[PDB]
Order: sequence, then C-alpha cells, then structure tokens
Amino acid sequence: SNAKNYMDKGTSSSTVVKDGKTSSASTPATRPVTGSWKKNQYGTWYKPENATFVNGNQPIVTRIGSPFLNAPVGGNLPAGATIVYDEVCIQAGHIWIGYNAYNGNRVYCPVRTCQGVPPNHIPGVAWGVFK
Repeated sequence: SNAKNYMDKGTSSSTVVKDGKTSSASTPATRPVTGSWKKNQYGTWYKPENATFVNGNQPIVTRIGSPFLNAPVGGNLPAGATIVYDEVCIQAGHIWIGYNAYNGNRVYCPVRTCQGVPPNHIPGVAWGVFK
C-alpha cells in the first residue's frame, strides 16, 4: 500500500499515511521524492532553508526543543520580531520554523497551518508575516 509513509505513534497527526504510487518503488537512488526535506524521529520532516519571518498579527507562543501541538512551552514570540530561521519543518497540522535563541535552545514557531507531505505543503491560515 505505502512505501515509507509510516510512523506508528501519535505525536500530533501522525499515521495519516499518504504515499505509494511510485515514490520508493525503485528506491530514491540519490533522489528521495520528499525533496530537500529530511526526516526527524518525531515524524516531523525538516529542510535547511534560511528565510525570514516577521512576527505580527499576534504574539505567537512557541515550542522549545520539539515540534508538536502539545510540545514544551516557555517560549513566546512577541510581535514585531524579525526572526531569521534556518530550519523549516512540517509537524502535521502546521509548518514550524526552527530557530535558535541566544540560550542555544532550538525554538519552533507554528507560524501557519500546513497540511501535506514533503515537499508539497498545503498552507492555510497564517499568523504572521513571511519574509
């Protein structure tokens, strides 16, 4: 049925399973169909990409160390904050941007709704300004 879209655990919106057709039938062979995205143990997929996010509309409470909807709290991003991130990750439900604070901790912001699977992510309602 599917080749590699599996992750039997409930991290957030896992076990949705959308893969097959011809994605790993003959195997990636130096060409994964997930694009530039790499997989994380939580089921999250992430790609290195530097872009900017200017927070606005609302102060966004961020998650630290791991992207989930029930992920660790204690990071809150105020509006008017210009965040230059390096990690773009998909935790099914939102797209999360990974950035590091001066404490050396990895903080993730939920930024906008995103559904889908790497590379094609379907955005929804945004709560900030992507730059």
